[PDB]
Amino acid sequence: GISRDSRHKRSATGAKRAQFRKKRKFELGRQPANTKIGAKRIHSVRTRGGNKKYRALRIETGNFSWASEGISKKTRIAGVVYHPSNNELVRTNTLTKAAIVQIDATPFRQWFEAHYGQTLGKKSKNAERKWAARAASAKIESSVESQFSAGRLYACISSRPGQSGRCDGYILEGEELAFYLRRLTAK
Amino acid sequence: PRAPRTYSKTYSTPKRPYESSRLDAELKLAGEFGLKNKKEIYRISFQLSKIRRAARDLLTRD
Amino acid sequence: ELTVQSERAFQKQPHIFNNPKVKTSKRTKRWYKNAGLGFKTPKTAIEGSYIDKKCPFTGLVSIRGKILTGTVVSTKMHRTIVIRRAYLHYIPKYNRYEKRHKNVPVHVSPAFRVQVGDIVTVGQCRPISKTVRFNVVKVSAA
Amino acid sequence: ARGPKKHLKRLAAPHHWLLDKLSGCYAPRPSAGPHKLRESLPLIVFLRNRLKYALNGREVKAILMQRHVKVDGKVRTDTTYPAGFMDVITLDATNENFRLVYDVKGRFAVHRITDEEASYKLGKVKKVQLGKKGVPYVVTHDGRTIRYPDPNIKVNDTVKIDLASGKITDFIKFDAGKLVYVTGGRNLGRIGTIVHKERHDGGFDLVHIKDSLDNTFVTRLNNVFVIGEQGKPYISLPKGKGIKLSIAEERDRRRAQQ
RNA sequence: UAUCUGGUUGAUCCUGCCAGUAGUCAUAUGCUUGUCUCAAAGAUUAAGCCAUGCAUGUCUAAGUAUAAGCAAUUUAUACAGUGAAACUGCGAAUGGCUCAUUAAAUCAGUUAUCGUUUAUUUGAUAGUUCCUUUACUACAUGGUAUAACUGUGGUAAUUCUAGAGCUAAUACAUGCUUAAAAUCUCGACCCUUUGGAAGAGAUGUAUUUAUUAGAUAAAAAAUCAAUGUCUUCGGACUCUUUGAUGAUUCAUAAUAACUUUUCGAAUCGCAUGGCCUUGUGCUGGCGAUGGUUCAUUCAAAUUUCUGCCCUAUCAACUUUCGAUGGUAGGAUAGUGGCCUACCAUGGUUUCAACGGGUAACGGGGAAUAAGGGUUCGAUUCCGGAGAGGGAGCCUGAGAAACGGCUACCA
RNA sequence: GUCGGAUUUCCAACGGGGCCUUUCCUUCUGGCUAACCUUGAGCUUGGCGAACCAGGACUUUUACUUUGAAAAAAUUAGAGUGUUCAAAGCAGGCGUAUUGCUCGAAUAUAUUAGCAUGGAAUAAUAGAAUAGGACG
RNA sequence: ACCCACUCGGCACCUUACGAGAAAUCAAAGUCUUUGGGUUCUGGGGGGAGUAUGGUCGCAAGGCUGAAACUUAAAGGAAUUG
RNA sequence: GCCCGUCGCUAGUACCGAUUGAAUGGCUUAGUGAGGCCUCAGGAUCUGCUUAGAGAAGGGGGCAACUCCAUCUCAGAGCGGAGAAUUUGGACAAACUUGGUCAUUUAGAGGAACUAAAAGUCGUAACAAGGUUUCCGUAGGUGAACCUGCGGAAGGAUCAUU
RNA sequence: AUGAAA
Repeated sequence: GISRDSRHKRSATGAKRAQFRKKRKFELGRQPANTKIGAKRIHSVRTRGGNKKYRALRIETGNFSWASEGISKKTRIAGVVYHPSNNELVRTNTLTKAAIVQIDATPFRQWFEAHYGQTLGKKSKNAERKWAARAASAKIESSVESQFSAGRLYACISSRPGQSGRCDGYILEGEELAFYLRRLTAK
Repeated sequence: PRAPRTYSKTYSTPKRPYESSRLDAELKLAGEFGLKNKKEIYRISFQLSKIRRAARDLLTRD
Repeated sequence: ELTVQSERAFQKQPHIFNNPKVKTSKRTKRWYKNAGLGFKTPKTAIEGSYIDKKCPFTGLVSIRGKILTGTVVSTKMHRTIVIRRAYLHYIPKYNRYEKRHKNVPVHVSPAFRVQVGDIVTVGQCRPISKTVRFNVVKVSAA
Repeated sequence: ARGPKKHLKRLAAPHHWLLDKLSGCYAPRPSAGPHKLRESLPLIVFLRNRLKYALNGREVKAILMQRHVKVDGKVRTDTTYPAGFMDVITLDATNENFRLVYDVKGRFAVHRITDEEASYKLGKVKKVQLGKKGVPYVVTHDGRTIRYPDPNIKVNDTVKIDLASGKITDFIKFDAGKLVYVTGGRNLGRIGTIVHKERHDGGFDLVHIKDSLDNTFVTRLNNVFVIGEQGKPYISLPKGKGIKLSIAEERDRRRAQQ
């Protein structure tokens, strides 16, 4: 199996270490996950000490956070559009950490309507008081407003699905939002 | 596995073998004190040598 | 050191959510930590726009264990240097010494700007790389 | 070697059990417990090579299984259980109570005592933490884990416990001028009344300590064990009371007590 | 016990070697050998090959027994005594043998895990599991085999197994049953507009992500976006609370969700005790087993500083296709070129790198000595490696297992 | 001044701690306020922070050397012990031998390297000179 | 240009022997068992052998580095008397 | 007296050497590449649910056709669970073939040395001024020690010509 | 010019 030690590498001076041991189980590795989209399949693998490890594959839906509001909703995943590590992962549409993908934006949309009562894109006493109190905060910025107009919203995967069985992430906002749309539009 | 039994002799042969004075002295000792073995004589000399090294390296100190 | 976001990824401090909605004084936030053992977090590290998560002060790489002092001899690498530990190994038989050196490499933050000859002390942190384990905390030359 | 050790030879077993280098090439391995491997006295070597209440390990296991024996107010029917420091053992037969404490010669002593002095013990806190559900708690030097204690109890303190429950009778803080006991090093068994300490921030807090013959020394803060206040010990103490006289003075002592 | 002696000369003084002498847990051999005690013993060459026979199996009062096994319950109609075989649960990864590999590698002293796993023990620790949550559902408790066994048997042989008929569980797959408060949402309704609102769903534990708190060198002033506590609506404004660490995005708490759904006892032995609303009603002990988390303990894996024999008839080594670093990701139980994508060209060297040799495992130590030292250390103890050479992997907490499998080579 | 043990003023030496002689030998907040100028009649009410401590702070570098913590046993040296002596081993010894009593199983060594440590000779070691120099 | 006296650096000399060495001898070949001012290069009985091999330089002759197997009890230094 | 070399006999040790020499072990380019493991499919087989219409028994009801539900039966339909053989792609990579390279030994016609060995032949080079003073380096010559040329030294046979 | 071995 894939080793994880440095007894198989060269030393720092430029010296091939000798063959000293046989490979172990506490220096092993295993194959990548190559997690894809659609028809969720999760094989599990036994680890050191029981301690299960949900090897994600083919994951259709995942969790996504909006951090200024602290909320976290479930959504599908259109596909990855940018990955700093590899354009190969970009092409083959493989989810990993730090990965820039697009999501529906519709549960956030309808939740936004129910929570502030303020339109996007383009009655009862209690709900009216609620929206009137939460007003002066439906003024987020232009790029997210455009993305809610489009119905395809930029998120970053920040989980480790090959270690967790979870594509979890967060909507982009402000600074890194501008940075990543700059990287996409860079031509 | 059994912790090994210490063994150590209780005699020591002469450095220089054939000195007629030494040989006659230890023969004198064996034939007057009723001994069989220069081994035994060396043994007694070894005890004396042990205590003499101890005495020296103790009385060296203040 | 022209651009903090030089790399394709977005380098930042994890979990330090600078909220874009509120516009309060000091528009962007920065985590840090006192390393301990009587060291100082420099004002350049406080005011810095850089990230360098492998730094002991602003980053997340705890110093613990041995501490050493040496003079720098290489600077030609990216956020990494090599020092020289000139010392004298004793030989009992001849009852006298001999010069020896061990060129340990260490990691260096952007909080210090170091040219060759700058004497430096470090701290044992976790394995930064195949070659590196230590990280610098004070410099003692010009 | 591919897993936990299970056997233990003699000459890797510690010194202070005083196990003989003859009589079979294997030693009793302390099964896991509230104390370490080396600073622990198994009940097998206890009954078989301190009291001679039995002669063979079969007999000692017979005793432990028929339950004439009980530690900390519980039977503890294992032949190789760790009887560690400060600990209590109770024998219905003879109505005796032995205590496992140290002696100044660096050995596990045999402290004959009564039932209430068994019913309480002492335990140094090893650390303090906050458990789940916002429950502050502490943990001692004998694997005992205790909940909702006093905030005055901080690290290096000692607690005195009921032994019918895990609750507290009282506690003793760490500060300058308290009676102590040493556990680790050449000073094994000393009793030496803290005079001051020193930090060396980064590891190895050290403490300056002296016994009542004016004789001073320095010890590590994880090797010490505080037993109370000056004068009165909170328990009864073994022969010597931690003095470590010279070899010649002890020679004269026994030759006067021939 | 800081010792010398014989030998080049016709003789003498020297350098200089030879030989002598003493020792060795240093072996072999010869010749001889009466006794007591203690005891090394196929290491050196061949880690060369092995016939045969043993070396790990295992149960209590207490996981499963209709043995068509054996005594007898007669205190027991279901057994309730003992008990092969078999299912189950543990262990077989310790021990034992050798020293082949290996020259910054093992190892020795000395550090760290604020960078991780940890069965077993030991101390604490699961009022919150009815999911159109009102009939959707037994909780004095639910379903399915399958072994053993019965018999049919098939191969020359195998700890070979098929076919058919049963039956068990701490085996599998499932599964409800106990408080009180406290905030969010809705939100009936009054409608008030200072705005008041009945009633309903959530909250245990665990995983994953995001956020906040997790603290505190020193004292006063000007207002309000809208008074916020209660009002003399002149404003008195106090009250405030957070542990440890050398030091943390620590321990820990709370918001918002995720889970194909983790754990929250359908287990077992003794003794049988009390309340009467006189019901197999309600309550009750001493235990064993298992179980989520935390801590402990036996460990484990990486890791800081220093140290190794001979070689320059080895002076440059490493980097194609990882060598040195950085960023991101995968993998890991975890850091980290451990591996991949992109980028910078580095890293080691006469203070002997790199390559070669070694009748080289390292050490605690052994022989031997005034001092300095030299030689040896396979070998009882500590840590490593291996099971004929290599590679791979299941079960498991723990193996790259070999008295376990798979292939190739001999 | 005990009948060869131990004491005082001890003259002197021997090494140690402190003050001054141009000799700051880091000081700001503090509580101890300390040594308290604080004194009540001869034992009273109020001095300058390290002598205890948390910190802000400059802490220019080593080599050296002292002391300490720590270095698994066995081995080595070495205490006691009649295994019949001895090699050994860690046992044994004493009773009214019926209840039993009881000292032991010491101590030493532990290289280099690592941690703390008092010192400041020795050996190097940078300092403020077309003063970006310190107290301010 | 000579003479006298002094001086520093040289090539050396005559005599002693406090000192050294095995001795011849030596102003260092002294200040070394009363063993240490700093550093470099070389030797470890005689031969085999400055051979064989491997690099390296040279047109060549040859040079620099440079062993082993094997053999032997002496070879060698300085002096004394013949 | 002592001694040198060639030549001759006996025995040994090592070197050069045709043989694209031979072996042993390690590293390894290239090619083939088992075997498991991971992932894309595969689907025998077994098995739970939902209906699903009828050949027609049984009883309950117009008691006569007819009607209600269970029933031995079989398609047919989906809703699923487990699921071996086989299989794509990947990484780990044994083993074999071919080269290269590094070390450790080894065969060999013959050639040229060295050493040892009681009495072999040819001369007499050296030690005295050794009978041409010896030796050092270099070159040529010749059976052999050796001679000669050019320079150098005293270890010379001279420490010496006012 | 040479002069056998102990």
